[PDB]
Amino acid sequence: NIQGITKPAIRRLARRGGVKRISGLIYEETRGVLKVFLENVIRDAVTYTEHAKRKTVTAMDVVYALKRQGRTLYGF
Amino acid sequence: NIQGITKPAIRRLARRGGVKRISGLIYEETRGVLKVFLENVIRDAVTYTEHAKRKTVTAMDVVYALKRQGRTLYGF
Amino acid sequence: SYSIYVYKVLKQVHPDTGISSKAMGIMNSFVNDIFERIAGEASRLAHYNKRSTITSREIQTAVRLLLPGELAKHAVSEGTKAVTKYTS
Amino acid sequence: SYSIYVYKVLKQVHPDTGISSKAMGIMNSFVNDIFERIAGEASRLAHYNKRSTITSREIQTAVRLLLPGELAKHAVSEGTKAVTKYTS
Amino acid sequence: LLIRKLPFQRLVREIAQDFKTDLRFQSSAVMALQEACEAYLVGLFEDTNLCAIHAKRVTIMPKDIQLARRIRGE
Amino acid sequence: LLIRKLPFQRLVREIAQDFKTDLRFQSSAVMALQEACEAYLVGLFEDTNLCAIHAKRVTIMPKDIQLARRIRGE
Amino acid sequence: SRTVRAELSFSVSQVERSLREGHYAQRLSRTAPVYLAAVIEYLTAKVLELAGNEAQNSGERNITPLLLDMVVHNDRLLSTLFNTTTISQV
Amino acid sequence: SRTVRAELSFSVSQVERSLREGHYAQRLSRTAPVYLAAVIEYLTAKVLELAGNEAQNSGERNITPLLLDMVVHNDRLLSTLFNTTTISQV
DNA sequence: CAATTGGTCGTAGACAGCTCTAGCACCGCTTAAACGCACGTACGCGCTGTCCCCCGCGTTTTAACCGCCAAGGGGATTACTCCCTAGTCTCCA
DNA sequence: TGGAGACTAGGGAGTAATCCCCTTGGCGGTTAAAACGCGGGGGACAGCGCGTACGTGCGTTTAAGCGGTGCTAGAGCTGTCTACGACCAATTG
Repeated sequence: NIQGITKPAIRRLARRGGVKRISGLIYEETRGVLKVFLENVIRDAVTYTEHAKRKTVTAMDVVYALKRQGRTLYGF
Repeated sequence: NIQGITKPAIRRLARRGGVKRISGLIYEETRGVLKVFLENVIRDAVTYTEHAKRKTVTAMDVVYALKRQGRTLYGF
Repeated sequence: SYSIYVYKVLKQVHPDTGISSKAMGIMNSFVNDIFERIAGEASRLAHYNKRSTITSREIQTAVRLLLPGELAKHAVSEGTKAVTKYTS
Repeated sequence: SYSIYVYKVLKQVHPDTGISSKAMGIMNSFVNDIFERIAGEASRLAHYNKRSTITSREIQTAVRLLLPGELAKHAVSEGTKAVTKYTS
Repeated sequence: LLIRKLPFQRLVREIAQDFKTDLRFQSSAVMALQEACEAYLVGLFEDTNLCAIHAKRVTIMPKDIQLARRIRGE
Repeated sequence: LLIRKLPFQRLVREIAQDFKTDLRFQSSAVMALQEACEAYLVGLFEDTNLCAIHAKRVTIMPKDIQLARRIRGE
Repeated sequence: SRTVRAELSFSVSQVERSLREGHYAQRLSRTAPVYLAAVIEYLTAKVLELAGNEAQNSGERNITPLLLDMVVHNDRLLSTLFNTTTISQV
Repeated sequence: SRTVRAELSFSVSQVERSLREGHYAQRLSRTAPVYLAAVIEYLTAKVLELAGNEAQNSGERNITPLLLDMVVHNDRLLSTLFNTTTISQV
């Protein structure tokens, strides 16, 4: 489920983002933003895997899916 | 000069943007945003003209410069 | 270039409604743009797999990549039900 | 692919400072990315002018387009003062 | 990383199931997705904190994420 | 259009002078730049008005343009 | 002719000729330009279907660029394709 | 050898061989890969010059990916090139 | 076992020559649009106060992580070997 | 007056057949991390007030726009014509 993105993991992401205090409704909105981001990147990674006639989503399919959003990822 | 971008032309752009009331300091900031936007697009249009060994900046050099910013322009 | 076929599809979709002369240049720049975008995406997909031939499968993948959602599902369905009608 | 030359330039710029093994893969993906970006920009510039040969002038223009500002001025100056030292 | 790895792998393997059933993921594809998702969320909360300071507040609210995503174009 | 054409042509011909001296512009290049600049400024004031409503205000201020450009990545 | 034979409206041979003059690859496929002409035909017959629906919904006779700008930025069906486009209107 | 002859550190022949296997055009130029190898050489000798300056400024011995992530997002000289990049750090 | 250097061989791009759009320039007259007031009032901005509701500290509960060892699906490869795409003669508007 | 139908001669991909990584699946014992609950108090959020500062309406000033001449630069050709990059035979590490 999306519930695995727990309350203190979003709190740690906001503490690294520089947020001092978090409202009690950020937690379900951040999961809804993360789910949209994954539904936009995994769709392209699955498209590259189905185009490569594979069944295993490699890390270069994820790098290409992030490259198609202007989010180039170095190290794979 | 940048002063040709007058006070009521910025006011008409803000009225089309949906702004109801405008502070008295928007006028010099909007000219400083427009000058940065033109310094970013005209640099690429002049680069395409110097690459095409021309001296006349055509409208397709402007379309290519806007395409290099994710601002595709149809009709030229 | 592609302006002679935009009016030919418009005669099928709306045989009564006409089109202007600036709107024909807009639809012609739209067609030459979605053409040079789909073909560019299919050339990058032919390079990522180290192929040399752009088949219809790299076009179907570049349509899945470029067009979002229902537009990609209908463009793939129209390309598939045009290639199958072509081979028969 | 390009990892053998990253360490060779690093021996010139910092002969005392070493590099890790993940940072070599990061610099190798950086080099293969700015290569496949400059060459892609120079192929679009060779298509916009209907040429067929990528010369050094389409590389100088793709460097002016891709790199912003002072990085473009220094990359053009280094490419020019490497082609002139090459022809001599 | 800041998100736990096994619930993030369950999340990717329950999101990707809607696209193609019975897929396998490399062990580094999930870490590339988790690295990219935290590098997305921190960059999102850096503009949410700007939208919360802009209203003369400290607590971020869901309207700050909604403004930081509508201005960004999401 | 909303900006007057002759001061916008003077603005383009005084910005482009820093890049290459003694350039000429087509009559449709300046209209493409003016169409793109008003289509930029209206889309900028649509997010500035969102940043001004977000602070419970009506008047837009320069900090609203600065927030709408920092979130956008400018 | 393969366009009438495939019962399409765009010419396959001109899209193939533009793929050759674009040099997007070294060699095309047998049915790749038929698929590409059917997708571009679908997108044109989806945009102009809405421009012709809006010209008669508003009451206009021809299709102006104001109709294109109002449709493609409305109609969330294809408003996503034109998030970053600007119809010039001049 | 043209790399030592041009007094460069990257191999011109491998960048040219990667332009041939990328099929970016039909025919290259005589001096286009020398220019491209000198620009990529400049960018590598500008990023690793700063990674080697920061490893000795901090006091580190090797170069870790944390040094690359701290430099390329600092250093407004080349922070514009990496506005939309993410070093993975894993 | 690289990458290079002499020859050679088309052919693409350099390049004088020339037609003619079209961009730049100036003059004069409108008339809209900008510009400068002065006034009244919205509405930013500071303040004070009641009151959620978030943070911090304890327990206690969960499940992530680690270290094993299977087991089979499936990259990645090497080998042929057909079946395709690239070169060429006519119809039917 | 433009396709595109039968035939060639090859040469990327299809398609088996083969290792052998490596992904998925258990178990079991950790101990970190999440979950709950209590309480105190920072701080959204509402309400009020003073008072800048923006908008609207006026008269006056500017200039943009328009129409009409010129006039030369310089895009687009068209036709040569070299120098160029694509191919092939002996090497300092």
